[PDB]
Amino acid sequence: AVPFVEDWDLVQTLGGEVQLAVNRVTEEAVAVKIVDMNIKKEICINKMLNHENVVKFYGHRREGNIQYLFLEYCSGGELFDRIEPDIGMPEPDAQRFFHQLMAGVVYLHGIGITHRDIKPENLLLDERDNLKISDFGLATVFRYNNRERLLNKMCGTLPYVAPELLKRREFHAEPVDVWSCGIVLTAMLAGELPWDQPSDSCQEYSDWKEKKTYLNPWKKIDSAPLALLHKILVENPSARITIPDIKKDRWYNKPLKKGAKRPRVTS
Ligand SMILES: N#Cc1cnc(NC(=O)Nc2cc(-c3ccccc3)[nH]n2)cn1
Repeated sequence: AVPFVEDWDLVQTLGGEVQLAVNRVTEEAVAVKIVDMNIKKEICINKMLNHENVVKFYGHRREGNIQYLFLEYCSGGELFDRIEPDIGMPEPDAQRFFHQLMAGVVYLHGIGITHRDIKPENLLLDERDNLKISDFGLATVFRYNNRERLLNKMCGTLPYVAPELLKRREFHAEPVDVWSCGIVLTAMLAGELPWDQPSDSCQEYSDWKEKKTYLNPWKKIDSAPLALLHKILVENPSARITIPDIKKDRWYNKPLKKGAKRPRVTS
């Protein structure tokens, strides 16, 4: 209808490659994922998605052997850059980001999708610091026609992967995403990852199973969120807390965080 409304200028590299695109007419900002030929499954999964804590998918264009993915631009950047090394962030900010992460994950599991690579690099923030789950490149459908299929593929990032992925041939999808959410929560509250990987050979992982919480990173975390981490970072995935029970947790429901300060005057 309106000329040049389909034209986007690529103005900067955000993170294949991810570039910030600005509309020539409306000045609307979107993120364009350029993939030089996993991607067929990524587009298919992105077409199913519609939630306030999941990166929006606007559409895709194919120019020969190159795939263009038009995705939500999040001006707040990555959650990763809000974590101060060896410190973390204020507990009320981490609680709010954790609430929004749980809302995103509940939505994905509800439509039978597992992300499989939850980590602060894949959690983006909008202009109002709302968390958005990003990159469905490793995501897969674990429930179809109300039938659950057990996973067996090695996917993810070692410091965030659940121990069953390294020890068992097959495993349920949902406890794997719950575990990575617990590692994200640890990182937000301590500014450090507890272990290189969740194996008996890793001293830090053995110390946690022996409840040595007087050591780092656990010593930096208050007893209320630490009690929640004791229920998430459980080696047996069948005994691990589920998201309905995380929503009933005492720290999860603890009042800590004030709303965004809103302009006010006196007298
Ligand atoms: N896969 C994927 C993906 C990657 N990025 C997306 N959106 C986005 O806005 N990414 C982004 C934005 C920034 C950024 C960096 C510094 C300052 C402000 C924003 N980094 N990365 C959307 N989907």
